[PDB]
Parts: sequence; structure tokens; C-alpha cells
Amino acid sequence: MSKNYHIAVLPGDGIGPEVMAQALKVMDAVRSRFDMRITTSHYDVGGIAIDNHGHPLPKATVEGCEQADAILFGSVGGPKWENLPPESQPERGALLPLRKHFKLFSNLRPAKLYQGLEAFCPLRADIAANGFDILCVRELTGGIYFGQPKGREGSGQYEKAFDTEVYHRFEIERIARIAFESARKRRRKVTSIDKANVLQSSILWREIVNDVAKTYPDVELAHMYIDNATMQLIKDPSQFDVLLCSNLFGDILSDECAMITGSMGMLPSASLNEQGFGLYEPAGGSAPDIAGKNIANPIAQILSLALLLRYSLDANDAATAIEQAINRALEEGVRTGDLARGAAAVSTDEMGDIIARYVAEGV
Amino acid sequence: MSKNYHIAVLPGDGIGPEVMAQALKVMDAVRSRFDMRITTSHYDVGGIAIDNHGHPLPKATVEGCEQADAILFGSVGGPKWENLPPESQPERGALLPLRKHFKLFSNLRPAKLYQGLEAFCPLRADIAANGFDILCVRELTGGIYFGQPKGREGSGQYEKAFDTEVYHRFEIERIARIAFESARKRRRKVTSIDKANVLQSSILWREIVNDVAKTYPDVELAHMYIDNATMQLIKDPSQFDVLLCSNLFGDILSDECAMITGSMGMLPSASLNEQGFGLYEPAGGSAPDIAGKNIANPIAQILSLALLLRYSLDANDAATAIEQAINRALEEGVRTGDLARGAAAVSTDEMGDIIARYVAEGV
Ligand SMILES: [Mn+2]
Ligand SMILES: [Mn+2]
Repeated sequence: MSKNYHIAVLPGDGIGPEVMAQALKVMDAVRSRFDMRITTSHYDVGGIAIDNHGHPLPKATVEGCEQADAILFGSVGGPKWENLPPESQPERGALLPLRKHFKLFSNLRPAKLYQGLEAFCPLRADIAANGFDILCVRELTGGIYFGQPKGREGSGQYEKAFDTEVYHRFEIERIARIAFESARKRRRKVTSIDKANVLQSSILWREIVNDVAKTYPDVELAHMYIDNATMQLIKDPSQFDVLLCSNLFGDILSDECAMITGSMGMLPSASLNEQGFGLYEPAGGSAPDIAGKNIANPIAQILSLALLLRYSLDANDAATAIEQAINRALEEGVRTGDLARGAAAVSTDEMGDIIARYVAEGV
Repeated sequence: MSKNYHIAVLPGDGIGPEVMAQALKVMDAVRSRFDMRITTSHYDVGGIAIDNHGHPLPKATVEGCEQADAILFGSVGGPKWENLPPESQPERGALLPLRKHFKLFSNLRPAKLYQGLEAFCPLRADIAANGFDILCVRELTGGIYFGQPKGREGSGQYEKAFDTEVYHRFEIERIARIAFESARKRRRKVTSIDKANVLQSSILWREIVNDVAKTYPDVELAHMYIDNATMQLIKDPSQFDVLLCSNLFGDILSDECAMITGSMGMLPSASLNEQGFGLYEPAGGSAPDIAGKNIANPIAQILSLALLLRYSLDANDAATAIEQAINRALEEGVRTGDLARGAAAVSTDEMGDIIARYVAEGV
């Protein structure tokens, strides 16, 4: 008994279409198992949109997303457009405007080292064997990415350009809550990242996070400078549970968290507004190197469909089945090339066929 | 040459006087072997200045530095002064005003994995085995840490605090030239780090660095976004030669570079103004926990003397002789207790003995 949900599917560039095809395989297994009514439409975004429409975010694409319950997004960008004005580049001219337009203030990126994939972790084996499991909560619609004033002025030696790391109380209140709520579902520890020794905006950030913390006396709260956090994710990632970050600090540390897993092809991303509409994608980029070679790990994309089902379509049931289907395959020792490091790997397609199959197979 | 160089020596707190003694011991070996006239005057700074003068940056100290060709600086801080207001504590009250007073716009932090010390690198062994050797150049007196406007205003949920990432053409050019000139003496590669897909200040930064590059056509220039650079330093640090960074981005990445060596006791730091006057110090802090115990690694301080000789006293030969002596000591299995245990390590004053003699014996 379903509502006939709708998903705008934006595959994008590079490995985007390849891994998206696998997620739609899985989505079809979810439809015809959980008897959900799911309707989709495909739209161009990024470099493909630039190719067909001259713009990375077509109005028709934004309108398609508007008409949907959530956006399942691949990846955008590539060397074929890494030559355009920033305002005209696929990565920024699409993503930043989608975030602002749909008010997706909340970015959730879970990064854990999967047991038995320690070999691929780029950290020392003893650090890797200790393990880590982190959720990076990034503020997505404010701070320096969007702050005003922002521009360039003058000429000569005093020509200048400027951006403004500005936060309002409400912006820190709402992202801080997401962090603490997420912590309750995990290991009840939040580490808020700022630069409060110098930044006025960090001093307010720290203050408002301390105020929210009073609602969560069961959660251990720590504050840590961005420059220390960058070191500690290398030195001892096991110390973090939930990372709470600004837009810019989160951009840096969330990608650092992805790198230290050694398995970015398994990492999903959710960007959420207050109404529960979201944009769900792999944590990695379009990977033009292997694009079109049926090599790419579809797991990040499929896991982001799971987040979509859980957070946007009130279907934790289908979300958890998908995650289950992915652990079984990995239990069995199924690997794409990135986690076989080449030898004995399955293709994007078979990995996607297998996961879709295990979902519909119930177990 | 002219001779009669003068250095202001500011040992500071904790391990600072300890490791400074060994830098001064090596400096006498440099005096003899290179027939250099280097006179010193010592001054209180940090905790010891608070003890003796009531505040961390006495005027006699600043004047003594003004009267010198360079500043050889130890480290400052410790638990004895942690009960003071933050702004009154040794490092905040001393290091920042000195940089500002002396317009020390450039920060150079060399980070290499020494042969023999790979075991301490926190990256996976086969990554550590590849090695790396990086100089991070960090704009030190500008950007968001000092930019205006900066403040906090308003009330309720729309109360806001803000900092401004602002750079002028003159700031960008002078720090870019330092990086190009440094790369010319290394492996002729500058990677300028920015966020030009999003920031207006980064767009100007990238534009001006491209102009400056035209003056150094014998040095390769690449650009990389800050969030990629954080990942790449973990994935493959061997790819970098010279990093050219804003204050914020260089702050973060020089600490990450320091972390990936796994041995901070080896790491020196130079902070230079446009006249070649500089403050030279270890990358690491005052290590109160081992202070006075004659175990602190003096190699950071000694290599910061080597940088003082190279950048302020026109004494590259002397600098290179100190560096060679350290390579020699390491090759003979000589280690301090941060690099080995028990009888496989030597004390601070024995390491200094060994380094000074290898310099004296070099010629
Ligand atoms: Mn990013
Ligand atoms: Mn720092």
C-alpha cells in the first residue's frame, strides 16, 4: 500500500550513469518486494546538461526535482568542462544552486572502515586494525560558500577579493540538533569543529553548540580546531563518533573521512531540508579515469538510495533490506575492482545484479 | 662578506631552553668551520617573560629582536600559565604580535619522511615506503584570521557573527614569489591550494598566481582545491613539491604534513618578511610533559638554525652542512627517544654533541 512516490534521477557524468543504472536495478527490486509505488524521471545535470542545453542546471531539471519526493543524484563533472567559468562549471553551477534552492542545510556523510577492508585503508595497519566509524554532519547552506558580501573590488596593488564566513544563530541551532540527534543513535559523542581561537563566527558556533548540548546531557561533547582535526583523523580516527562542522570545515574533513576509509566507492551522502526532502548521492566524484569501463563500485550509489528510502520515503524497511543485501555480498567476498584491488573483482553490472537479486530474494 | 651577524635568541619555556642549547652548540661549530661572526643576545619570551616581567612579550625583547638580523625562537607555554586569560597566555601574547610587528608574511614549513624513520609515519607502510618531501608555504599575516569586517551583531535567531576571507593583490604576489623561488631550488613544482570553484578570494588568488608564474617559466604550476589536497596528502604525498597556500589553507595543510611525517621533533619553521629578516623555531610546541628531562629531540630547533643561516644570513653552505650532519647522524643509527627506545636512543645533549661534531668534522 504505497503513495506512488516520485524520484528525480540525475545520473550526471562519468561513472554516474553506470552506478545509477545499478541503483535503479535495486529500486526495481524494492518496488516489487515491498510493493512500493515508485515513479522516476531522468534529467540532465552537469556536463551532460552543458552538452545538451548549454547550462549545467536546466530549469526543466530544477522543475523536475521540485515535482519529486527526493533526488537520486550520481556525479557531475569532468575534464571536458574543466575549462569553463566557475559559474559555468558542472560541479558548482549545479550543486551549490540545488542545495540553496531546496534549502538542504543538512549534509550527512557516514564513513566507516569495513572489517576486512583494512588493506585499502591508507593509514598504518595498526591504526587501521583499531578501526573507525564516523558520521560527518556538515552545514550545507550558509557560511562562506553563500555569505555576503562576496566579490572583487579595485585594481593595482590594493585590488582585492573577499568572501564572508557569516552564520546566524538559527543556522547553527538547526545543524547542531542534527548532530546531537544522530549521536544518540550512534555512540553518543559529538566533536564540534571550529576555529574559535580567532574566528568570531566560530566563537558564536561554539556558544550555540554548547547551548544545544544542554538538551543532550547523555552525549559527550568536545570542541576541536580544524587544524587539529585534520591531524587527528590520521593519528587516531577511532576517537570520533559524530563530527559537527561548518560548510567549509565540513567540506574538508568529510572528504578526509572518505579518504581514510580507503573505500570511497562504498560511501553515501544525504543532503536534507527541514521537510525531509533530500538529495542522495555517492560521496565520491565522476571518476573519469574508469568512466564507462564497467569497473566503478555501485555500492555508494545503492547505499544512497537506501538513505533516500529511509529519510525521504519513510521506508526504513526497504533501506535496511538494501544494506543487508550489500553486507551479504561482501560477506560472500564479492568485490568490485577497487576493493579487490583488481584481481577476482566483479563488474559494476554484476555487483548491481547481485545486490538487486539479494534484495528481491528477501535474503 | 661583511660578517658580524647578530641573532636574538628567545628560548622560551619547557623544552625550548633545552633544544635551544643544542642549536647554539651547533652554531658554534658553524662559527668555527665557516669563519662566521655570529653574536647573540638572549631575551625572555612567553611564560618566563610573564614570570620575570609580568607579560609574555616585554619591550626589551621586541627591541632586541629589532636590533638583530634574525630571531632564533624556541617554544613557549605550559601549565604554569594556563590559569591566565587566554589572551594573556605565552604563545598568543608573544608569537602573534611578533609576526605582526615584523610583518612576517611568509611561513615555510619543510616536511620530509627521513630514511630510517618510516616506521613512525602514520600512513600505510607501502605509502610511507614511497617517501615524500614537501615544503608548505603559508601566507601568514592575512586572510580570514585578520580580515575585516569581523564581529558579532543582532539579537534572537538572526544574531550573527562573521569573519572575512579577504586578500589583496600585493599579499598574493609576495607569497606566490616565495613559493616559486623555493620550488626553483627544489624540484620545480608549485601546487597552489585554493577553493576557486566557490570562493571569490580564491578566484583572484588563482588568477594572480597564474600571472606570477609567467615570471618563473622554469617552475611548473598546478592548482588543487583544499578538500582534494587534504585527501591527496594521505593518499600520495610523494606527488607534492611546494604547496602555496592562504593562511587558513596553509595552517591546515602544514599541520597535516607534520602529522604524516609522524615525527614533529624533526620539523623546523621559518617565518620571513620582505627584507629577509625571519623568526625561526621548531614546528612543535614546548612539550611540558618532558621539559627539563634532557630527552627532547633537538633536531627541529637545529634545522631551524639551518633555515636561519640559509634565509637570513646568506649562509646556504652552513645550512647545508647542518642538514648533512643530521643525515649522517641518522645513517649511523643515532636517534632521540621520540625515534627509538631505551639504549637505542640518546639524550638531547648527546644528539647535539653528535651533530655539532659531524659539522666540525665535515670541514
Ligand atoms: Mn568536497
Ligand atoms: Mn595550526
